[PDB]
Amino acid sequence: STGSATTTPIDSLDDAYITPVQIGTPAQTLNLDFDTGSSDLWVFSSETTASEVDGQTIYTPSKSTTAKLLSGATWSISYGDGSSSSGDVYTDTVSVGGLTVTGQAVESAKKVSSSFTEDSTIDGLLGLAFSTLNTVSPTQQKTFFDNAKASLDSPVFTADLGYHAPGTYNFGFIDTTAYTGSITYTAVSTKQGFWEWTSTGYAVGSGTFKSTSIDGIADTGTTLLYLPATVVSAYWAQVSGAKSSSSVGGYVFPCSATLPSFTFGVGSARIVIPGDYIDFGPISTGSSSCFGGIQSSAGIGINIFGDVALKAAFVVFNGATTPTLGFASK
Repeated sequence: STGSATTTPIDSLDDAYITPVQIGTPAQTLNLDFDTGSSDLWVFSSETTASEVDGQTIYTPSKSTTAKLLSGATWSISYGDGSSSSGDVYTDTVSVGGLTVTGQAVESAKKVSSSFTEDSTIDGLLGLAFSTLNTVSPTQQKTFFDNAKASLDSPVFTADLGYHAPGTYNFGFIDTTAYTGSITYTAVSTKQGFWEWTSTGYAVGSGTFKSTSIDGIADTGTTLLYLPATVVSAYWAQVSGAKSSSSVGGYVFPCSATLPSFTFGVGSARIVIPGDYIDFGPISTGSSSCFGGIQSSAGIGINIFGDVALKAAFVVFNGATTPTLGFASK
């Protein structure tokens, strides 16, 4: 089997991407944030605290003929940005882009933190990291991908995120028309439950490539590119007037600037992030200070190749017995 679904930016800044997901019978379509940095499929639901729902589409398991309470199971998750959610668990039929899994754990939110409530466009998350991170207790549950894997033509999914435009998540096949040149594959460590890999270095604008190992995670659920402070300082030093602002919470730059590109290494290959991808616009409406899309990972504890980096590439998440990551230009 295979599946193919379009993923769409939630706003003009590509803060996140939503992908329609069919849950239950008859289908209830929710727009989920596919997140390769976590491993829970959770949804706004008929059980969600009413005051914590503000425009989201909800899953109502009582209206699904295939829903079954997973008795005794609870979940609770906290994300790197400080947001969180928790609740109980049903199993139900879940389909993404024509690919159907029966018996998928669908985690129903009883509580969500304010950042979720305030984002009316995201109806939940679909985790695509390794199932060892799944938070369901006392019986850990598998991700949608893990459940689908054995039925897929090839044990892979791909992320092809657009810049200010829709893109695609494919399951079970590599669309050889969706990228240019070759795909370069690189080793993954699953020791922390993430798609963790080592970049071979970086360049700023037209500058020389610095060969240096940068361990980080491929994370579709994180907006920005978080790298070591040395790397990030070298980037922003090439933008006149750019500075790190403790008050704002990172590097800002004059909105009048033209941003240089940023290149990262994948083995001997190079992925170029255009400067425009690094612009996240005014810090507040009408401000001439703009927020940078490359930020320091210091105090996160991990480097994160988020959407800013991934949307510059066609990315293969290879879930074969020995997992790997592939990157191509597009």
